Formats: sequence, structure tokens, C-alpha cells
Amino acid sequence: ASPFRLASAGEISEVQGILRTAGLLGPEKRIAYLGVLDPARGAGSEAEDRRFRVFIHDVSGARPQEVTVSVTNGTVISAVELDTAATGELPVLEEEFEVVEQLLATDERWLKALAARNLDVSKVRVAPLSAGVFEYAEERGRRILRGLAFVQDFPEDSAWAHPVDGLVAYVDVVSKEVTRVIDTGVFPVPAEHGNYTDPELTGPLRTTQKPISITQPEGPSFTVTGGNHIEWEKWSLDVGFDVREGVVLHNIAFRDGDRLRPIINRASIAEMVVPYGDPSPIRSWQNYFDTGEYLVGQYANSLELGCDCLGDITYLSPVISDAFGNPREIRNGICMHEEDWGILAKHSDLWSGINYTRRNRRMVISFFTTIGNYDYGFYWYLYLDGTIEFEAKATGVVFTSAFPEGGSDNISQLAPGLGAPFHQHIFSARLDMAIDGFTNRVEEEDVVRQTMGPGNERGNAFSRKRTVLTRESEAVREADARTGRTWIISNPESKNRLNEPVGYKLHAHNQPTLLADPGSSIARRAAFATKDLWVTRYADDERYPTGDFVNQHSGGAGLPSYIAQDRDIDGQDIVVWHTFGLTHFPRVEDWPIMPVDTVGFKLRPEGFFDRSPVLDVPAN
Amino acid sequence: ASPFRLASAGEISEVQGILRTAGLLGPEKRIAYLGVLDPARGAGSEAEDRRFRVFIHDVSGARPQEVTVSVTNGTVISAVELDTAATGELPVLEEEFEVVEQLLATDERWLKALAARNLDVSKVRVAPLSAGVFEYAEERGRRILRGLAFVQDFPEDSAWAHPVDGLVAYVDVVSKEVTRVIDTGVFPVPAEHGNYTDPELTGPLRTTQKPISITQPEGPSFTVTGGNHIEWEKWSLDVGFDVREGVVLHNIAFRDGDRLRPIINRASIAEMVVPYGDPSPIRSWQNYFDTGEYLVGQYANSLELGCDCLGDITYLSPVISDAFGNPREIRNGICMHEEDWGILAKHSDLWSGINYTRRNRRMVISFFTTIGNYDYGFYWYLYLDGTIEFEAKATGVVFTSAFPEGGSDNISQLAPGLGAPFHQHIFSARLDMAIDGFTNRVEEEDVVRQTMGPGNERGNAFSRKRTVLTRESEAVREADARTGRTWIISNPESKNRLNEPVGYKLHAHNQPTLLADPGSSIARRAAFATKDLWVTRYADDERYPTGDFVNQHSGGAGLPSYIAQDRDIDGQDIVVWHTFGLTHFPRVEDWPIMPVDTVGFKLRPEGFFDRSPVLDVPAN
Ligand SMILES: [Cu+2]
Ligand SMILES: [Cu+2]
Ligand code: NA
Ligand code: NA
Repeated sequence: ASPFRLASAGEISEVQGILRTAGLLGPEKRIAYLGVLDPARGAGSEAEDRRFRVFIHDVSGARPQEVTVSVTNGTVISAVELDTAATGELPVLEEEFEVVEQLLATDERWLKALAARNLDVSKVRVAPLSAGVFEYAEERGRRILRGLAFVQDFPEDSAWAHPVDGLVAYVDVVSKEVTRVIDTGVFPVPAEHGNYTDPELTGPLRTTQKPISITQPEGPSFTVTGGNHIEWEKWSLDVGFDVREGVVLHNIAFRDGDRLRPIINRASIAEMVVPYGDPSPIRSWQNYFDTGEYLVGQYANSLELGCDCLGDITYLSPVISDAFGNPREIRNGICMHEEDWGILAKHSDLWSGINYTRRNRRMVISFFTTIGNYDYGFYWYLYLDGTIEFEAKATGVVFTSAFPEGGSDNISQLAPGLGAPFHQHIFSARLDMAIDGFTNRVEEEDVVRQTMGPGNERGNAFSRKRTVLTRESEAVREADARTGRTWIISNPESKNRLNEPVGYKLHAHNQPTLLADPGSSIARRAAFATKDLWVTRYADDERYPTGDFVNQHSGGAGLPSYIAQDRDIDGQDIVVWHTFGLTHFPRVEDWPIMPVDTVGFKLRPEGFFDRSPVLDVPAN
Repeated sequence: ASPFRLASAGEISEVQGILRTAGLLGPEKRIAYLGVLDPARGAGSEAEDRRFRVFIHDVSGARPQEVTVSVTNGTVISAVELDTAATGELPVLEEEFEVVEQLLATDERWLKALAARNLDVSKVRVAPLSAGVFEYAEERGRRILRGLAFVQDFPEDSAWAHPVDGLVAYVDVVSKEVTRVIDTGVFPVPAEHGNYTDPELTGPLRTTQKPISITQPEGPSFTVTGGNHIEWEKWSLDVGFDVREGVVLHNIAFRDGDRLRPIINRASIAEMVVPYGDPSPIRSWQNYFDTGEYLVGQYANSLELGCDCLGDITYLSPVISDAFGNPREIRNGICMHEEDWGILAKHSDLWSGINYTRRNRRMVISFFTTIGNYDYGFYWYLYLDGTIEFEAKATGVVFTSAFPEGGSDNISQLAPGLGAPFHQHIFSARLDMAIDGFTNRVEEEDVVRQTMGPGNERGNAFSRKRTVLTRESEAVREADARTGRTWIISNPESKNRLNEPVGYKLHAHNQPTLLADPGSSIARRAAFATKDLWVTRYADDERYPTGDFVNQHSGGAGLPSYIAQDRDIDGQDIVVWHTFGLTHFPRVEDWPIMPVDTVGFKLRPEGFFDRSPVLDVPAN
């Protein structure tokens, strides 16, 4: 009954039929994106209308279309033709990946480059990568993929151990022609294998680990109703799934006594970009927008009990559309469980003689995606004390290159002749805030140092200051770890019992933001990644920090365009966009498969409650 | 057998007998500190010589002494008389804390102050706090405690809810004299109780939490031998305990194939300071050196199975001396256990068809201490992948004051009329490094941004730079989160298979350092806290960043005096001192008992290994 329920296989089947009957899904057509639309702002909206947004690609070269359909009523609501030279190309299709390697295998320049290196074309894998926008005027309005080559010595070999440096090709995947083959010179192909399941590399496996058994003899403490509505330890929320963003959290609220108090209306990772910092022309164009260009939800893993998710696990199995409109289930794609989290609060009081200890726990909602060589885990945590936390876990196989003789300022050496270019992994969290309702504002809080003198005779005082962000043009903020900078989202119309506005404080990790030169193509296309915090006024169509069509868009779409409207954000319906990322200088220990590294952020209550919200937790 | 074994009850009794026989421990003497000395540099040598360092107080006012004893040989090695007006007072004795409230209850100035506030002296608790060094000349060479008052309405009442503001007293605890009583005016005593076990405050306890059962059916994966030597998942170390520093880790090493490779010779929290930022004269002197002044190991809790430590727990019960030289056991004062830690590495490869997932684990060594209102947990973690991490957990009851009617720039309001002064909790980790042996160096690593132009035509390149710290005068460093600054400890004489020096990278949290004015008493006494990183050349007697005798000691000792020697630290036996801390602006949710907040640091291998060190972890 809930408007926020997961899409059904039946709903996707109905969408396919509606498109077919309307003549919009012929054999030349491919679905590049399909997702359910959130309800519009409407406090009391009772007329159920499930609407789906669809991007339709044409493999014969005709213009693509953006279509909105109503599954409840069985109608096409709107359909507009897209001019991709203006507004960007559609996301990359899974079936276009294979086309790159196939096309190059018959191209005479590619074959001659391989022949010079004595490489058998049947053993050469091509990574099909997004193109971006650079100097090639012939690419405007065409769907281009770029390919980099790796050698697979046998079918189970890790091709990432054998990059073929000095060689790159550009491919038009619609007209199926190879537009350029660039060969800058012969580099030795690294010869060591990177097969992390080969006993000759692992050695004998350890026999020293004894089992850790985590069970819940009475079952978990959370309930799941209506498919995806969660109730756990005073928290209430809906777990959504979108093929572009992955797991999305809706209607995060906390039951404070008798009232359900809203906190966040919608939480998602709305973009993630992986820019590479190697100036070689073989790779200097390389920037993955894993969310915007590839769609991270469509590559979600099926998660295995006891290996990926340990404990008493409740799974969700989201349904997405394939390229022809058929429903596809991602079995066990989302893990949900609770975890012990150590001590919550503890005090042994000499004067009262009371000894008090309580334990903490967290609710975990997670999924894992694989995009080529990289694998990313997305984890949302809810804690007993009101804290909300997100954590990204990065693993997989690092992207490789040759390691040049004489060294490099932009590439790490992992093995003899084997390099790994410097890169970043930068995420954008979109937090549609609803702190006790929709009238919210953001304050920037800095520590204030005070000088020794009158009123501070011993020179010990320090303080803090808060600055209200009142318009969008002043709501593009940078971190300052030295001054302990945080941001507070408050509701000026809802006060706690001390007559202070209720709030939540965002604690950032204060990692470096985008390092590229401000005049670069990537700085224009991923402008969100150049600043730590953005605040916008809510609008239905301002969904992604990079715009709707990221692939081969020339730049400026998304947050810079939104912010330019300079709207009032002082006690309004607002959206917080937080940039956070990992700067990765690969180390030898990252090879041949990388141990997890993590980055994230958290939000903590700041005068939201009238006292600690965990006084009613029992001892057990 | 091992020189690093925990002190035994017999050893402590033998120290007592040796001191008594030598005429050093008559009835007027008290042991203020007793601890075992680490072996001097030179592996073996002594065959067996257990030495103890003792600080001996005299309650008649005679000069105290520092004494070193050999328990093996039954001899006093050295005994020196201390001039405390020069080099500092001994740590506070537990029996001196009691003296303060008793003395004040008979002082006519204190009684008149309580009478002015209609308070019953029998219900007034006095927090006895370290005095520091300020403008009171009569305190030089005397042992002083300062007292702040709180009302306890009944024996089980939380007195922290009822501060008596405007009143402070200073007490000479040796001559038993109240030196000064300062009354700046009557403030209302906040009337609301803070009794977090009172059902009228907690409401009905939750019935929603289902059990989480963590068990190890085959027992734990680590072994304990010789009482305190641990072997776990290729790690090797000895767990020490010192009454001042608490848990100390010795001889941290990693078994890499057939070689035991040292990493850290000794790791400890060597000081921790809690400075308050309220400029009121009632509290502007308030600074706790919990390690140096109070001795945190002395106040270690007994940890209860299933509440404080959950899972298959192995306990250590360290032995300390009481004030008369009798052994006292802290039953179950150290918990050790291993914990599941999520995914270690994961990759699903399209080209090879191999799906690979491995799980991570960590070894946890922890203890908890209680000093008045505050409770601190100290956690050391060892991970499968070579990471070492420390985490401090702060909880307990926040220190309170009145909340002034006009508001305050330096105090938070927690409840009607009840304030909590701003403060910090700052730690100093002393890491006696031994990366593949004792020839080590520290490099500072910053990200380097590059300008678009020749050799970087697309403006995407970025790099890093490393700066070797060659002399102590240049090894006092600040964080810079914006440039991703880390520090690498390497061994220039031990190279990995790529012919690069092996190393470990220190990752800081980049939280603010000491905020007090640089001219203040606290800035001089806690100079270590003003900078994030210090490197010194190892010396036997350079143990604490604040020096040996912190109580009522002015500046002049500790890290600033050590680094003036300007010793060579480029490929030498070096010690890293890392400052990290929490800046606490108390929130309403911190009342009436504070949920845990955390801070820490971690060290990760950086080319220490020749490839990932966890390729031999099994699937399970
Ligand atoms: Cu990476
Ligand atoms: Cu605090
Ligand atoms: Na909002
Ligand atoms: Na050392």
C-alpha cells in the first residue's frame, strides 16, 4: 500500500507493455534507465499514482527519448526527444561493453599494434571505458567508448596483471566504427600473474582461524512490513532501490515518546567519480562516473550468507529492468542485520555507589556493486543514540599500467614493470533534510580561539561561532579541519525544552576534494567534487549533482546550475550535498587484490532530544 | 622467563621488603608510583634483572625520593632526594582525595559560604582536583588540591546534577590546612535530578531488544603464553600494564613467512590532558593530566563478562602496589578477544569468472578507567592486513556548572540552570618505532596539485611529495587535512622486493589541537598538545611528553626540552609522539550520562610487505 514500496516484477512488465503498445519499444530500442519516481511534495497525498521514468536508446541512430509512464493508469504521461549534443548522452548499456572488443579485433590498426607486441588477439581483453569530453570535435553528438587493453594468458587468468600500455582506441558504438587508434610506443607487458587463488601465490592456507559464530536465538529486533518498511529501536524508514543510485533511504524518522519525528526525507549516494591523475595521453581522459555513466545498482552483487553478510540476515531482492523491459531480480541484493557495537554508556560513581554499563548496537543496510576491476560496498548504519552514518568500502583490483623505466611522479610500482596510476574515489551524498519537518536551515560551526586578556586572564577560554547560510550563492562551503568545522541542520520553528532549535550535526572526514586543475574537463563535469558541502533549495527535478545525462556532457550541469538560482534556504525545504572521497596512491599491499579501505560521514543529534535518547535501554 | 612479563604479587612484596630493609619505607612513607622498568637497549645482556622504579612520598613533609630497585638481586640501585619546588610534585595519592571534603567541613569560611546558600554541609560532596601552577606563591613546594562542591540530595543521588557555582577552596593536603576559600557570589543550585537509573526519568525499559549471541565453539584463535605473550594471525606481542600509563604494548611484530619482523618496540598513551575553556575564576585553573597527575592504571575497572566485554573473552588481572607496598590485583582489568570485522577483500571478475570474498577480523586489547565523573576506554586493535589502530572511548558524566542567566560563550546548557563548560580531551601516543629493526626515519607526505600546461595538457595530473625529517629541531609537525598529510616511518636499510624502503603510514584524524592561548599556564605545561607530531631520538629517560613529575610543575620538562638536543633522527632509533583529541561542546544528549564518543589514529603498512599479506586467508 505504501507509495515507497520497491518496484514489482509486475510493475516493470506493465511498463514494458505500455511502451510497446505506444510504439516506443521497437526492436531498435533499448532501455538505458528505468526507475520509479518519488511522490511529489504533498502532505496528505492519498491518490496512489505509481510513475516510472524511462530513458530509451535507439541503436539505429535515431534520437533517444525520455518517457514518463503511469503504471496505475496504464498511460504514457510524457515523451520528449533528446538532443544529446546539448544535454548529454544516455548511460552506457551493458551490451555495448562487448562491442568494443569485437570491433577492435577486426580493425587493421589495432591488429598491427598487437602484432608488433607479439600478442594474440584472442587473448587481448579490452576494458570499455567512458569517453568524457575533450578535444575531438568529431565526437560531439556520438556515443563514444574508449578501450584499453589487457592480456589474459588463459581463461581464468587475471588480465589486470598484464596491461598493454602505449595503446588506446576510440569507438563509435552506434555506427560501429573505430575512430582512432593511438599507439605511443611499445611498453613491455608485465609478465607476473596476479591470480590470488593460485596456491603458488597464496602459499598454504592458514589453519589458525577458529570460527566466530554470531546468532540471534530469538530472531532480529527489527521488523519488515510492506516489503521494505523497517522498524528498529525507535527508528522508522523505507529501503528503496534504484538502478542508478542503488540503495536509497526514505522517510528516516525517530519515535520520540509518542511522536514520530522526521529527520531525513531521502538519503542517497547521488554520484561517484573516479578521476585518474596520470598525464599520459593513454589515460589522461580516464574518469569513471560510476553512478551517472554506468548505473551502480544494475551491477549489484548477489550477497552470500556467511561470507558477504554474517549473522541473522534479512535479505531484500530488488527488481530492475533489463535493456528490453523484462524484469530482472537481483537475488539477495541487499543485506539487513543488526550488530553489537560495544559500549554505549558507562559510569562507575564513587559517591552514589552505582555502577552502570549499557551496550550499543547498530542497524546495517548494505549492498555491493562491481564495475569492471573495482568493487564497492555501500553501508548505511543507524545507531541507538540517534547517530546516522554512511560508509563506503573500496576493494577489488587496482587499475594498472606499465611502470616506466626511470620512474613516475603519477604512478605507483606494484610489481616488476607493473604500475598503478594515482586516482581518487569521490562520492556525493544527497540528503533531502526534514529535521522535525521541512522548515530547515544550515549553520557552519567553527571553533573560536580567544586571546589572553581582560575576561580571559588565564588564557584558557575558547568558544565557537555559527554562521547561518541564507542563500544558495553563499552555501558552497569548504572543510576546515584545523578549526573543527562542522555543519548543523536545524529547524528554527521546532525548539527543544531549553527553547533552542532542534538540530543534527554533520561530521565530515575532511579528506581532500578534487585535485585536478580547475580549468580541466573533469573539474567542469564533476564540479560538485571541488567543494565539501553544497546546500540547495529542494526542487523535484534537481536529483543528481552532475545532472540527468552525465555521459559525454560538456560540463556545468547539476549543482553549479542549481546554485546559480540563488534561492532562499533560511528555514525552507532544503537539500544538503556532501562531497567526500579517498585519494589513492596505490601501495604494494593493494596488489594483487586490494584489502578494504573506507571513507564516509556521520550525523549526530545536536539538541534534537531533550536528554539522552537511550536512557530506556535495558541492562541485559 | 620473559623480561616483559607482568609484575607479580611476589615482585611487589619483594620491592616492599627491599625498601623496608634499606630504611626507605618506614611508617611515614607512601608509595606514589611503582612500576617495572623496561630492559635497556641490548638484547639479552641482563639474562634476568627485573628493576622497579618507585616514587616515595613522606607524609611528615620531608623531601620525597625516587628509588630504583633490583628485585632479582635484592638491592637498591639508586635513591635520590627530590626538590619538588623545582622538578614537580609526586602524583596525587588516593588517600589525599579523601582529605579534602573532611577538612573543608570544619573550616568556618567554607561553612559560612554553604550557610549563605542554605546548604547542609552533610550533603555537600567536594570533587578534589589537581591544582596546576598559577599566581599563588604560597603553593610553591606544597601539595595542593582544589575543591569544587556538588550537592547530593540522598546517598544514591547523582551529585553532578547539583553544582554549587561561585565557590572554590584550596587545600594543603600535607599540613591539612585550608589555604584559601573564594566565594564570587551565590548561584542557584540546579534542582533537577540526573539519576539515569530512576524509572521516573528512564520511563519503562525497552522490551524490543533481542539477544545477539557471539560465541567461539572451538575457542579463540589467539594463544597466551608466559602470562602475557600473545600470538594471533601472524602477529606477536607482549601486553604490559603500568600503573601510570595503563596498558602498554611491547614487541609488536609480524611473522612474514619464516621471519619475525618487528614493527613497534613499545606503544602507549603516555599522557592525556583535559583542559577546560570556561574563563570563570571558579574553573579557569581546571586541567586534568589524567595519566601524569592521577595515574590512569590505578583506577582501572574490573570488566564484567557479557556487559563490558562480549564474546569469548580472555582476561588479564594486573597487579599494582597500594600506597604501603602491598600488592593489589585488578581482577579482570584487561579484556582480550577477537572480533569479526566485515569484508576483507572482494572481487567478482567478468573476464576470469572467479568470484572471491574474504572476511576480516581484529584482535582487541582494552581496559577502562574511571577518574571522578569521567570514564575512558582504551582500545588497541590489530587487523589481519597489518593495520594497527588505537581508539579512545569517552563516556561518563560531563562536568557541570551553573548556567548563567544571561547565557554564556564558554558553557553549554543541559537542563534548566545547569551548564557544562567547554573542554578538550587530548591524548599523546608514544610509539617507540622498530620498523624491521631500529634504523628508522620519518617522512612527511603531502599531496601535490599540478597546474595545467606542458606535460599536463588536460590538467588531470596530481602527485605527492615526501620530506625526510633529519633532525629533532625540524621534527615538530602540524596536520594539514587539506593536503592529505600523513607521515611515513620507514627503514632505509630494509628494502622490499621492488628495492623500496619498507614503511608504515600514520593516518591521523586531524582534530583540533590545544586551543588555549600560547601564553597560558596550560600551554606551557602541555606543550606536547600544541602540535600533532613530534619525533625524538630514543633515550632511556625520555618517557613522558610532560616529564616525570607533572603535578604542580611549571614548564621546563618534557618534549620541548628533549628536542632542543637536536639529535640526528635520519635512520636512527626514534620515537614518534602523536597528539590527538576531542573538542567537546556538550550537547543536551550528553545529559545525564554521556553516550560514547571516540577518537584515535591508525598505522597501515606502506610497502612493508611484498604483496598483500592476506592472500593466505581461507574462505570459511
Ligand atoms: Cu583506488
Ligand atoms: Cu568531554
Ligand atoms: Na528538505
Ligand atoms: Na625506536
